[PDB]
Amino acid sequence: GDAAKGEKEFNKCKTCHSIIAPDGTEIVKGAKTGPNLYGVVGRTAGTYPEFKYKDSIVALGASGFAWTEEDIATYVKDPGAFLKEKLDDKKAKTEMAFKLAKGGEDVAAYLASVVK
Ligand code: HEM
Repeated sequence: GDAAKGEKEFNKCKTCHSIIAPDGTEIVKGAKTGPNLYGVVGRTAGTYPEFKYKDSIVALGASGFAWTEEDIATYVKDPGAFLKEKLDDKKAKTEMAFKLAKGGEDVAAYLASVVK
């Protein structure tokens, strides 16, 4: 997708998320009520240290799942529907209460390029 446009679309994510490199460099200074999204491409779902996730997203990483750009793009359009489908569980719940109407792919490409 497009990284430069996804950078501008991350203005919907920064209200709960930041993007902080391991030495502390703040690539995006945002909030702290969602987890750090630096290196989230390729990382096991629900394992970022010192963050209390809801149980479904943890069970999703406990089965082997690591995020990809394409899964980020779909999850961000409707996080609770994503979780219900992958876990095959109607009761799957999510704490991320925000659905991105368009721009999933671009934000996803922007998150992969930020470590690079
Ligand atoms: C399009 C913008 C956003 C993107 C790209 C995004 C991306 C993500 C991703 C990729 C995860 C899973 C992280 C992991 O497994 O470590 C996540 C989790 C989460 N996000 Fe977002 N997020 C966005 C907007 C938001 C907003 C606006 C909020 C708050 C209103 C939010 C709150 C959270 C929370 C609380 C979690 C943990 C989910 C859980 O425990 O169920 N996110 N987000």
